[PDB]
Amino acid sequence: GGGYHLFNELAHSYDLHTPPENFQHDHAFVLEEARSLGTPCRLLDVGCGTGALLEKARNAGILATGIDASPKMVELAQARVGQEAVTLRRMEEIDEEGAYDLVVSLCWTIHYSAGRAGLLDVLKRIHRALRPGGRGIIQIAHAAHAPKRTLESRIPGPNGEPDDVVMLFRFRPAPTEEPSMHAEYVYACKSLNELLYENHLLSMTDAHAFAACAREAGFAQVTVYDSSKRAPFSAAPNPLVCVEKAH
Ligand SMILES: Nc1ncnc2c1ncn2[C@@H]1O[C@H](CSCC[C@H](N)C(=O)O)[C@@H](O)[C@H]1O
Repeated sequence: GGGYHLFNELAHSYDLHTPPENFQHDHAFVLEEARSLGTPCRLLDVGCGTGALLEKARNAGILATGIDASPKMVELAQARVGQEAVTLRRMEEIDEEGAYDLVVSLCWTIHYSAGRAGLLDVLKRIHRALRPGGRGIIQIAHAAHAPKRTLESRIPGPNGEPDDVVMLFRFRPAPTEEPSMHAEYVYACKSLNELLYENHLLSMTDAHAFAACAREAGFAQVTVYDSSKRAPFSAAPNPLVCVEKAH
């Protein structure tokens, strides 16, 4: 999961190519949910990347900690929020028992689980890691709503060279038994003579299939929002799944 080059050599570049509004709205949603859980709030960010959300959460008074399977992400996150709040650790290793009030997994981290069996294992570990009444926020990929185009992002190079850096990206459902998606990334920095291609296999990229899996993992309540706006799921390619553990 954390071994893909996108999250290692290109970890900092991953951040630069993520639209700012995407970060601001989803992070605000998380902080809103933390408030609705009371004070203090113990939060685990599963796949925290460079730790932007952990910073916002900790600045808001949340007892936020994170895990990521990428060594380069952990290093970047620890530089932002210190060493004790971030751990190199796979979501498949989660073994806490009731330690958190809110578990968050944004930006499709959960689909790096190995198939449905892997997803169910991780969701059950997340379920066990939450207190009774605790909640989870999982951002998923609904592959059937993926853009039907190869997308492109251009940004200036290390010394301001215009369009020196390009990413092309393609998301398509795979013809598999279980709903899954091939997420293809191409990275190029022309001035530095860098060219990377990489094909991420993402498992259970279907909002209805994911919700049913969340139920099977033990969550009493499961809600799918179209976005941080909290509208009902309709056409979003990256809806938000909110789950609650029974009392
Ligand atoms: N099995 C796994 N366990 C923990 N983290 C994983 C993982 N597989 C992939 N990841 C991590 O999940 C991230 C997916 S992209 C991260 C962006 C996301 N918006 C965020 O919260 O930061 C990467 O940092 C990658 O290293």
